[PDB]
Parts: sequence; structure tokens; C-alpha cells
Amino acid sequence: MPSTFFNLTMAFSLSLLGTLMFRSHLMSTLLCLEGMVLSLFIMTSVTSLNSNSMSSMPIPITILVFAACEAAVGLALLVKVSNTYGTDYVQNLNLLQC
Amino acid sequence: MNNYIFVLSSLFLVGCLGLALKPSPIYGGLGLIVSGFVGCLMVLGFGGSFLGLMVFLIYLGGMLVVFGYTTAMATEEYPETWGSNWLILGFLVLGVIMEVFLICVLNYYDEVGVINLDGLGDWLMYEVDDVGVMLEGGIGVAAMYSCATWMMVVAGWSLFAGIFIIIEITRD
Amino acid sequence: MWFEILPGLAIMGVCLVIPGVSTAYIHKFTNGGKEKRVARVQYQWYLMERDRRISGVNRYYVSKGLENID
Amino acid sequence: PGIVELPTLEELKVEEVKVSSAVLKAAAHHYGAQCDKTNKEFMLCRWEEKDPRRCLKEGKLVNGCALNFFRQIKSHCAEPFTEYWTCLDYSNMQLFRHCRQQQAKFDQCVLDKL
Amino acid sequence: YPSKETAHWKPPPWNDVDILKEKAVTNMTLNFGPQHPAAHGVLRLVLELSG
Amino acid sequence: MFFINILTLLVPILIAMAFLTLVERKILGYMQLRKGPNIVGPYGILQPFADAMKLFMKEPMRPLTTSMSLFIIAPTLSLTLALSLWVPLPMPHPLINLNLGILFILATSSLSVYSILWSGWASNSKYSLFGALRAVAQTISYEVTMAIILLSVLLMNGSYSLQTLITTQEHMWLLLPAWPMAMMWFISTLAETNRAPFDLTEGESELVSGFNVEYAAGPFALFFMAEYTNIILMNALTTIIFLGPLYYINLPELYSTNFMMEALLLSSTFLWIRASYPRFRYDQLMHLLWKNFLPLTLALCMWHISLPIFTAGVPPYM
Amino acid sequence: MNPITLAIIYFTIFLGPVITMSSTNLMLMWVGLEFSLLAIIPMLINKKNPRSTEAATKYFVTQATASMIILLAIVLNYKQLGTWMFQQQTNGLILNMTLMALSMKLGLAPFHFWLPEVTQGIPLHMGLILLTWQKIAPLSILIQIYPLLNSTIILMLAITSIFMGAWGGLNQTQMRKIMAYSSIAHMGWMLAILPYNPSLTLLNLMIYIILTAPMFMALMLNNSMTINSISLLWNKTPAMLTMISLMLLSLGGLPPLTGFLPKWIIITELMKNNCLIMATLMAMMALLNLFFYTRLIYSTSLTMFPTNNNSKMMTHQTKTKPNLMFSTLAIMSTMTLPLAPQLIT
Amino acid sequence: ISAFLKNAWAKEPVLVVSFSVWGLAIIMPMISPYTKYASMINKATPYNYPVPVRDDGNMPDVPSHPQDPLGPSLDWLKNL
Amino acid sequence: MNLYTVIFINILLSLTLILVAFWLPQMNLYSEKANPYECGFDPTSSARLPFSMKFFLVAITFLLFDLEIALLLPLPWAIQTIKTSTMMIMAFILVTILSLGLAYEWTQKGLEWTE
Amino acid sequence: RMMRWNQERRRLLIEDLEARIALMPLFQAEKDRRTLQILRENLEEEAIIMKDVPNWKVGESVFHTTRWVPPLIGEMYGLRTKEEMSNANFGFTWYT
Amino acid sequence: PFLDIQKKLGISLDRHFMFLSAEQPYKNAARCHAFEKEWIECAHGIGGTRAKKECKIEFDDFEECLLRYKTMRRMHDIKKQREKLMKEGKYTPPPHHSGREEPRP
Ligand SMILES: CS(=O)(=O)C1CCN(c2cccc(Cn3cc(-c4nc(-c5ccc(OC(F)(F)F)cc5)no4)ccc3=O)c2)CC1
Repeated sequence: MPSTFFNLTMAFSLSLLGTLMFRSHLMSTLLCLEGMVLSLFIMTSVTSLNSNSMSSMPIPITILVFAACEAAVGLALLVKVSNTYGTDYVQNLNLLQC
Repeated sequence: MNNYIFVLSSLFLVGCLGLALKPSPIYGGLGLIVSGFVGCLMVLGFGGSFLGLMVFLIYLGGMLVVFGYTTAMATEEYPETWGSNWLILGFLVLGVIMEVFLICVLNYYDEVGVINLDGLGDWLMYEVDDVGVMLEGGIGVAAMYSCATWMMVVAGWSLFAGIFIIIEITRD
Repeated sequence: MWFEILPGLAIMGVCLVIPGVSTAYIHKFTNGGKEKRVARVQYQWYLMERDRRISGVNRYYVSKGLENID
Repeated sequence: PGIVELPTLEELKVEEVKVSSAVLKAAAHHYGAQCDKTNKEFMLCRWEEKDPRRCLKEGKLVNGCALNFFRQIKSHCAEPFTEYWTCLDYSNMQLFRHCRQQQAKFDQCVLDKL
Repeated sequence: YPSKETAHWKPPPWNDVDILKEKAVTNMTLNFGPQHPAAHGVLRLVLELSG
Repeated sequence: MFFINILTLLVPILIAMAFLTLVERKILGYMQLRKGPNIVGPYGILQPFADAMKLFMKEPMRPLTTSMSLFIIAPTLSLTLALSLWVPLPMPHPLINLNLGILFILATSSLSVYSILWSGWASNSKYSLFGALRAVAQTISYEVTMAIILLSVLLMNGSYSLQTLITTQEHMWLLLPAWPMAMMWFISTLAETNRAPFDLTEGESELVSGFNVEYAAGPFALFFMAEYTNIILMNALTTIIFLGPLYYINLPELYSTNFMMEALLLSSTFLWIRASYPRFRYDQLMHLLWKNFLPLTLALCMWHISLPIFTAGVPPYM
Repeated sequence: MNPITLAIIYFTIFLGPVITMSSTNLMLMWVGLEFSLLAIIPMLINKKNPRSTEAATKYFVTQATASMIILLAIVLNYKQLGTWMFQQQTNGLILNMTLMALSMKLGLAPFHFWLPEVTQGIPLHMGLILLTWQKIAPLSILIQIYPLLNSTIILMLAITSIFMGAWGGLNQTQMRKIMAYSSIAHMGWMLAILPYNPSLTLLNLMIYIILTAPMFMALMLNNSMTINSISLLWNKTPAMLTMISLMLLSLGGLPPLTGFLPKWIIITELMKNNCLIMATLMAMMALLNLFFYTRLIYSTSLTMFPTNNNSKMMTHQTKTKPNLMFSTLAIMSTMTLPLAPQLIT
Repeated sequence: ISAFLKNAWAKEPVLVVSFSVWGLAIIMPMISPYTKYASMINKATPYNYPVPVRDDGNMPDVPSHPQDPLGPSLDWLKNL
Repeated sequence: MNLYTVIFINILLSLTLILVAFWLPQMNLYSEKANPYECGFDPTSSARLPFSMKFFLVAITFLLFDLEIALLLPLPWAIQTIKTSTMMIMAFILVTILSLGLAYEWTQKGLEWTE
Repeated sequence: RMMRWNQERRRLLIEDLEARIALMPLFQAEKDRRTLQILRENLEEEAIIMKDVPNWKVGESVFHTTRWVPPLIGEMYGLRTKEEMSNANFGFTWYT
Repeated sequence: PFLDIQKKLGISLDRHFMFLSAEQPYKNAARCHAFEKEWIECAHGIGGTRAKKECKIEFDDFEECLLRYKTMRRMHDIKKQREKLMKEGKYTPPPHHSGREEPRP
């Protein structure tokens, strides 16, 4: 249990590190976000099964629901970005410097 | 045995690391599928199956859509892999080595409440009801319909609104 | 004519029958002339472990009746 | 800080049943009406005290009553009960709906002789 | 206030609409033949695709 | 003993895939006024072995534009899953009794698509990519209705286990109460396999071979046998869920026999359909599954949610 | 945009923070935050221009990261002490990462680099929402756990927000970024006092809201987005210069205007806890905040920049705006200090 | 309107059936006399142990034995 | 353990087949053979360029529908509950809201492909 | 037909569960007695070991309450072998 | 809490399943149920400032039931000493600790 939770926390931290340290592509950052969601879902399910608290299992499924909605709107924004610039690069949305 | 769940968690960690290194979203979705498979395995190893199969199906659909999208928006002439860039491969190997170091030095200097290589496999399923009939995980997730009705309307409205919202965003 | 097709159909039918009969006969041969006990809930698994223990050899299908209560 | 007391290996010794599960499932519906008193005393004593150490002699009495039940069986109606639980051990789940012709012989036997 | 960094900076548009470099179409070109069964054997049919 | 059971479940499935290719060819021939293989062996019972041996004797291709890792992984995974979907099947006794067997099936099937996706992407050819995107569309189309059909059926079974359907159908098929759901499930299994009229992933008339166009003898054989195995698998699923073989605990052999008869019928029907119809356009598949099957599927899901209640016919939990 | 879509989206925006406020469980606070940031985006990108798309991206990514961090905090506080809502017996690391993520969302410094841009790229009625209605739910969270927040971190964050807001809005020509930096500074104030007294951060929030909403209304009257544009008000809507000047001087924190009340009653409650230095610096830099409001007053009302030959047309025509709420709020945002005892407690 | 329903039943019968089944699913529970029995059955199942109570001597309505004629009978479910 | 056994057996079967397919036959490799296939002629470009997607909205919608399926799947258990009216009502509301979202998409022409 | 069959199945479930009810007391007694036996064995051996280490109390609890805290798998099956331990964890998840 | 609407209308949307000691499906019980119950009952009516000092014993018993750091330390020390003994040949596990046991019942 403790080693499992330590490793899942380290994994969340790695995915957060990826999300913070951008590269050219945006979808990679969206995927890192989904990986954080995965880590958290797994941690919550493991905790609820270790505690035998079957009243908290409805929580991780909601986590997944909202994470996937976030992913959907992210993909839509990605579509718009590609339509505008032809690519999902981040170095192109730098005109709001004024 | 006894090293089973730890190996699962380590594979999940490596998958998430190779994901965070941000190769072409193709291999990133691959790593995410693998990490979801490992998460399913570990959730099953802790007692619950419904949640594991669920998350697996969900992320499979998601990575299907993500493949469809990256082949249209997030592609390149020469897509990058973990091996393509010497620097990325080096930091990947470095991360594996650093995980090894952290584990082997915490076992030594730290207490056993985090990582106990000696004593592994002893703390997975602390307590259980040996005479039990109604312990499946789906009972909790079905509580949504009877007891936790609030989470259900919340999620359903999230999805409704999401439909309307994605339509409005994609309007040209 | 159309009856020149029955050879392949019969071959594939035999090949599709073999798995189930094999599984059943093997389960009987390995679980003491009985159907492999199903553990859908923890109660059945508890029963099976009880049987395993009380049986002189650790095997759940060695049923011990009234010969073992006096 | 404080010590935790535990009975001694002899304080918790009984005449165990050592009888399988299909047999218990066969005899349960009759073992419920004939040992309800002691079974329920033990189990109430269990939920009320929440300690498996305070409620032990009741469990020994439970074992004794079960042994007496199965002896009343083994004396009068060993063979019908044998047929019943042998038929009932075959299923992968030990179902009753597969051994109804033997259940009736067992129940008639007991209705008559006990 | 001007700096060596904010020299190239241009005042934004009055309607938040930016004259943008017209990114030309990239239409996938495909040799539908020959050797393609639909193509009756000697047709090449170079065509452009958006999807 | 368990390894011997693995063999008795695996090698017959592959022999059946081979002779299914045979029966496919011969049935389509006789429908097309021709014979089909009769030369290689007596009535052609050696053509599959000839094909397979010849393929595994050919030079495979390691192109210059391909991602060899995925190019090689994809067929491995295809075949692996095609063979793994057969383990939890009760005939009438399964090799692996899973409570959530239906979900195992669903997930493994939804995973078998990534073989096609990664193959078509790795190959790095335009027709391969087209086949991959068509597979994406096909899955996005059918996967929504699959699970809801299956849930609506299971709401009278009481669980996701494949062995409670046997006691559920102990008296009467599940086709009578669910023949609409059975029809939709039949067509959706027809799509899950990339089988006509939904042979769009390898549509020879638009895409020379789709995701196979760069693949060669051995890996191609793996793909092909995975397809022709999943065919039998989905037929077995239809005939365990909606059609019910006779289960008498003292006679599982009759159960296996009738299961096989019905599976043969459904597979021959797949071949019949390949022979009888043209091919869809992969947008029309989406329109179908999202405008005729999904609305009706939701209506029937609600109907079968209510039916156990205003009938007091809620199933049991074990 | 059709009325059904508008209904769903605005109802969702409204509902989001309500769930957060009215909920005991942290997970439902999280889903409320998510409703908010999922429904607000289409209202940003509605105009469908590159600036709107990139504003939407910069907003979505930031808020999603912050939400994932808050979710990690909740999940750790669940793994520990087996409950959902926080308690006195909870790890300070958890509490402080939660505070950091809530700041990230709110847009406090040094987590502010995204708010000026996201506000410059979108229309004004959304900047209003963004800066007023979307800063509540986070503040609700912070007000339910104020006894547990570290004072060092919030105070560093607050002085940083003050300094950066001042220095940033000091050299801005676009008005939307000026309002963004004003939000940053006033949120620094709101947060500097939260652990000591959260009944005062709510006061400062109410006042900042009733102050910025009519400013945004003024800007929306002539769709004014620059200093040079508002310089033309003396020819287009000279009846607005008085209220504009008063609201600006109040935002800056000048007596006898009720924008000085938050500053004053926060400095007081801070020195009741011996925070002399923090309050001192905060005030001395709120002065700098006032400076550019004063330069703007110059540009708009206290002198008359050149106009154009075409504004004569706008003079010819009539106008239906503003509504009744502008005058109400602009009066209750400058001429209500005499009622301070009623406002403070 | 009948002509509209008719031309829809001819052209787009799938949506007609969908709405009809939707309405019937929503209605029939309000109609049947066997609806009350669902919860009664799901309540009759002893998924847990029937923890007994202490005989304070003031429980006349409560039985001393399973086969004591007192408590809820399941005849309504034995002949249904 | 048996599931692991069977699945690994299948892995090994597939890998053996691939090994004996890559090492048994005689090979003769050269560039004109290993080059991509575009119907007899040379590709005009790489297949790694943006291949526009015309059903992106339908895929996004498929995500949310998959989640609604995930929420519908616990019914086999939710029907074993005493509070049956609540389960009935919630399931009906869920399916109805799902259908209404689908209908709005349909009408606003989301299920139709960009051309 | 499905209505009728599912009703009879519910009745059969009642029957099976009533049998389980009739048997649960015996199983509870046996389980409690067996857990106490295992714990006493582990106590005797913890006393043999830890005999000379300084400042060690054999049966000392990690709790300040004196009520019975039901032990957990690690304790019950800690001194025993590794197979007897893995069975308690993965025995039922890794089916019969 | 910030807007106690529930406590006003007298409903429960999110508060009946917060902690482990709440009503679970089919009257099961999450582990550490009694410890959590006692902690909550001690912390009732006095505030979180007092509870951090007066329900400290109970909260610590809860923390130990749930996380079990001390049982872990204890069993680890026992195994370590036993390994030392076996290493230097001063111990032999009894039969019931080496598989060979009397498997009651
Ligand atoms: C005008 S039409 O309507 O008539 C039109 C209808 C379709 N049609 C048709 C149908 C089925 C098969 C084929 C021949 N064919 C075979 C293979 C292929 N087969 C095996 C294989 C592996 C292991 C096997 O078992 C064992 F070896 F034992 F392991 C057995 C086989 N690998 O690859 C691949 C491609 C291919 O075209 C042709 C005829 C023509």
C-alpha cells in the first residue's frame, strides 16, 4: 500500500512536470493531464478498497467523467488552433504580448 | 509474488515518465494505454475489478480519438520517439536510475511507512470479510442511483453541457 | 454439388465441440469427479478453504461426511 | 502501551466438526430450527460485546449442539442424507434445484423418525 | 514605456482581429492508380484530398 | 492439466479458423455458381495449410518508411487477443470463470483496434493511414450501441458473467424478448470484425488492402487468422447470449454440440451476407449507428430497465 | 448563439460556484470549479478570432493544471485521516499546495502571467465575469479552511501580487490589462488578511466587484479598449466622466471614497496581529496603483484629447445605454464610506 | 397531425418506435399492480445476518424462533 | 495465475510465429522493394502529414457517450436496491438527457461531416 | 416467461441465503477461535524472539484503547511462510 | 458551510457519505469505523481547537488503525530479529510457521 501510493504520487508528479515543461506540441500536454487523472483515479480507488468504504467509489468515476469533458474541450480548442495556424504548436500563440 | 504490486506501480511510473517526456502523441497514447492496463491490473490486485475494466475502456476510447486527432493536427514529417533524441533517451534512462536510487536509499535511511523492500507483500489487503456476499465494487458505483443521487445529476449535467459546449466551440 | 461442403463444416464442428467437452472432463478429472467449484463471492471461497483444511490433504474436493465427527 | 490478552491454546479447544460444506448446506435448513437458541445466543453475545474473547464458551456450545444434530442424523438417517449431499456436492455452486428428489427423501425420513 | 524588447511591438487591432498570414491549403495528393482494382488497369488519377 | 486444456482450447480454434476460410471460399463459390477448392486435397481440406505454409515460407518486408516496432507488434497483439477472447467462454464450462467476463470481452475487443491503428500508422503509406482512420470511424460508430445493447440484455440476466446466461436461458432463448437488440447486436458484431458489408478497413475497391497493403506473408497471415477467429468468437457470443443451448448438468456435451451447431449457422450467415450485399460508405455506417440504432437502443434500454420493475422480474445477484 | 445554448451555458456558469459554496465535500467543490471553467470557455471563444482561441487555450491549460493539483490535495487528505473535508490534523504540504493552486486559478502573483493576456484577448462582458464571478469559489474554499493556511505563504503571495500589479499596470495602454492588474492587486489585499479575518476579504471582494463592474460597463458603452479611446468620452458621453473619475480614485484607495475602506480596515486588522511591515509595503504600493488611475483620469476627464470629424455622427444619434444598475453601483461604490460600520461588521 | 404521424410512420418509423417505447417505459410502472413487489423482493433477500435482539420481555410482536408464527411471511412471494 | 498463463502462452505463440516468419525464408532486400506502395508510382509526399478529420465533433461526442455508458453499466447492481423508484427515475433522467443532447447535435448538424 | 423464471430464481436465492444464515454462527465461532490461536502462536514466538532486545513488551498494543481491534492479514500471517500469506491476498482474486 | 443551504432546507446532497463511519451499502462497515466514530463523538460541540488536544488519544488511535505505521514497525523489527537469529543459528521456526500445521477446523 505505502509503496504503491508513493509510486503513484511520483507518477502524478512526473505527469505534472511534463504538463508544466511544454514542448512544441499541445496534445502531449493534454495526454500528460490525462495521465495525472489516471494516477489520481487509481490512488482514490486503491484507498477506497483498502478502507472498504464502498460509499466513496462513486467519486473516481466522477473524476473520470470530468477529466474526459476537459479533454473534449481541449481537443476542440486544439481544432481551432490548428485551423488558425495549421499546427498545434505553442510558439505560435504569442501575439497577446501587445 | 510479493513483488507483484510494486512491479505494477513501477511500470506505471515508467509509463507516466515516458509520457511526460512528450514524444509524438502516438507513442504517448501508447504509453497511456499501457499505464491504464497496469492501473487495471493493480486495482484488481487490491480487490476491485469494475473500476479497472472501466478506466481501461474509457482510456481506450480516449486514445482512439486522440490517434484520430493527432493524425490530423499533431503530426510531423519525422515524428519523435524516445530513441530519436539522445537527450530524451538519456533523461529516460536517468529517471529509471534515479527511481532505483531513491528506492534503495529510502529503504536505508527512511522509515518503513513509505518503502519497505523487506516486508513487501505484507500490506495489500489489510482487512477483509471472509464470510461475505455483497462486496463487489459495483455496489458502491451503483449507490449513485439510490443514495448518492447528487453525483449522478452532477455528472449527467456535465456531459449535457459538454455536448452543447463543444458544439459552440467548434462552430466556424 | 452443395453437399461437397459438409467435410469442412464437419471438421470445424468437431473442432468447436472439442474445447467444451475437454474442459468439462478435465475439470471433473482434476476436482474429484465434480464440477470445479465457482467462487463468485468471498463466502464460497471461505467454504472451499474450510474444505481444503479439514481434508487431510489440502484439496477442497475431498468431501468429508459423517464418518469424521465421532 | 498496554498488553493485549489472548486465551491459551487449550482454552480455545473444542470437538471440531471437520465436515465439508455441501453436507452443511444440505443440513442447514434443519440445523437452523434445531439449534436457533444456542446459535443466536452466541451471535448476539458477539455483536453486543464486539470481542471474540468474551464470547467463546457460547461458541463451544454451538459446536456441541451441531455435533449432536449431526449425530441424530448419523444414527437414524445416514443414507438418505448421504445421497442428498453427494448429489449436492457435484454442482459448481452446490445448488438445491439439482437434488430435489433426494431432498424430499431426507426430509420425509426426518419428519418421520425425528 | 519603450525598451529594447518592446521595439518590435505593434499596437493591437481595434477589433481584436489580426491580419494573419494566409496559410495555404495542404491537400494530400494520391496516385489512385494504376494497379488499383477500381482503376480499370491503366488509369493513374492523381487527385487531391482534404481527408 | 491446465496446459493440456489450453491446448484443447487453442489448437482446435486455429484448425477451425483454417476450415472456416475453406467453408467461406466454397460457400461463396457455390453461391457464385462455382465450386471452390477441390484440387489440393479431397474437396479442398488442404488449401488452408497450403496457404499458411506458403506464407510462412515467403520473404517478409521490412520497408524503409516504417516504424518496425509497431509494424511488428500489431499482428502479435491482434492474434493474442483473438485467442484470448475464447478463454472466458462457457461451452458450458469456461477455462477462466470471470464475474466481469462481458467487460473483459468488451475491453479486449476495443483493444484489438489498436493493432489496425498502429499497423496502418507504422506502415507509413497513405492507403494504410486511410484504413486506420476508417477503423477509427467504424469503432466510434459501433462501440456506443454495443455496450448499451449488451447492458439492456443483461438487465434480465443479473450480472456481467457469461455463465448466468445459461441459467437465464434454461427455459427459453433471449431472442424472443430481445430480438431487436439481437438484430442490432448482430450487425454491430458484423462491424466489429471489419466484415462485409463493413469491410471498409481493407476495402479493396477503394484502398488496395488498407492497413495490410505493406504487410507481407507472415504478419498478414496473423491478421487474417485473427479476423477469421474473431468471427467465430462473435458468433459464439450471439449464440450464448440470445440463443440458448440445452444445459442439463449431467449433459454438457449436448450443450457444446448445440453451441457448435448455432455458431456454424451464424458464421455461414456471415459468409452468406458477404456474398449477398455491396459495401457501405463509412459515413453511412456512422449515420446508421447514430440515427437508427442509438435512439432505439436507448428506448429499449429504458424499456428493459422498467420491465423488471412493473413485472417484479428483477434477476438475482448470484 | 441560440437561447437554449445560452441558457445551458450561463446556468452552468452560475451553478458552478454555487455548488462550491453550498457543498461540504471537497470533491464537489472541484466539480463546481470544473463546471465554471468548462462553461466559461465558449463565451470567450465566441468571437472566433486567433486572440480568442489563444486566450481560451491559456485559460484552459492553467485552470486544468490547478484543478488537478487541488484534486491531488483532496485525494491525499482522503488517504490520510479517511475523510474528505480538511481538518486541523492535515499535512501542511497538502494545505500549501492547495493554496498555491487556488492562487494559480485566481491569478495571484507569481501565478499571474496568464490573466492580463486572457483578459486582453476576450470581449469585455466576459472579462467582467472572469474577474468578478470566477474569483469567488476559490475564495470560498480559502474561507472554509482559513485557520489552516500558512501566513508566510499567503503574505509573500500578497506582497508579490501588489508589487506586480502596480508595476505592470503602470505601463499599460490597453484598459483590459489595467483591470487585470487591478484584480491582481485587490486579490493580494483580499488574501493578505484571510487567515486573521475572512469577513474582510469578502468585504474587499464585494467592493472591488461593485467598483469594476461599472468601469467595465463604461468601457462597453463605446467599446473603449485604450487610453486614447476613453480620451474621447468628453465628446461622446461627457455625463460619465464624474462617475469614472470617482470610481477610479476609489479603486486607488482615496478618502472619502469607500475604496479606501478595505485598505484601511485591513491595515488595522493586520496591525492588531503585529504585521506592521506587510501593511506598510502594501499601502505604499497601492499608492503606485493609484498613480496610473490618476494618469488615466487626466487622459479622460481633467483634460480634453483631440477628437475626430466623425464623432459628430455619434453626437447626432441616440443611445439606450447604460441601464439603471450602472448609476446604482457607481454611487454605492464611492459615496458609502459614512456607512462603514454597517459594511465592516 | 394524424397525417404527420402517418408520413413519419412511413418515412422515419425508427424515431416513432423510439418515442413510443420511451413513453411506455415511463408509463407502465404507473400502471402495473406488480410494481410494488420489486422493492419487497429486494428487501426480502437476507444478504446479511438477521442479528437477534435481547429478550427484554416486552417484545410480544417479535418471535422466539424462525418457525414461530410471527413476523413477515413470504407467501405473497411463494405464490406470485 | 491461470489467466496470466494463458495470455503469456498466446504471446509466445504469436512471437514464435513471427520469429520463424522473419528467420526461415530466403530474403533479397533492395530499395525499390522496400519502398512505399502508392499504386505503381512514387509518392508525391509523406504519409506523415495532416490528414484532415471530418468527424472530429462526432468523436468528441463519442467520448461523452462512452462516459454515459460507464454510468449506465452499474444498473445490474442498482436494481437490487430497496430504493427502486429512485433508481428508475435517475436512469430515465439520464437516458432522456442523453437522447436530448444527441437530438440537439443532430438538429444542429454535428453528426454530419464537414465537407 | 422471464418474469416467472426470475421470480423463481429470487426464491432459490432466498433459499441459498437462508442456508448461509443458518451456518454463519458456526463459521464465526471457528474463525474467531482460529484467529485467537494464530495470534497466541505468534505471541509465543514473539516472546522467544525479542527475549533479550532492550525495552520490548511482547503483547504491547499500538493503541491506547483496550477494546478488541480485529487483527489484519499482515499480523495474522506475518511470521508464517509466504504462500500461506499470498493465498490470503490473491487467493480469491486469482480464482479457484 | 460557506452557504449552508442544506442545513437550511434540511437535506443531504453531499454530507451523508463524507467519512468512513457513514452508512455504507448493505450495512457493511469500513475499517477504523469505531475509531472514527469515537473521534467524531469526542470532537462534537467543542470546536477544532479543543479537539486537537482533547480528542488526541482517539485521533491517534484512528490514525494508527488507518495507516498502521506502528504495526508495520513492530512486525518489521520482529522479522529482522528473527532473520538475525536464523543467520547466526539461534532459532528454528516451529511447524505451524513452516506450512506443517494442524489445519483447524
Ligand atoms: C471472388 S471470391 O468471392 O471468391 C473471394 C472471397 C474471399 N476469398 C478467400 C477467403 C478466405 C481465404 C482466402 C485465401 N487467403 C488466405 C490467407 C491466409 N490464410 C492463413 C492461414 C493461417 C493458418 C491456418 O491454419 C493453420 F495453418 F493450421 F494454422 C490457415 C490459414 N494465413 O493467411 C490470406 C489471404 C487470402 O486471400 C481467400 C476467395 C476469393
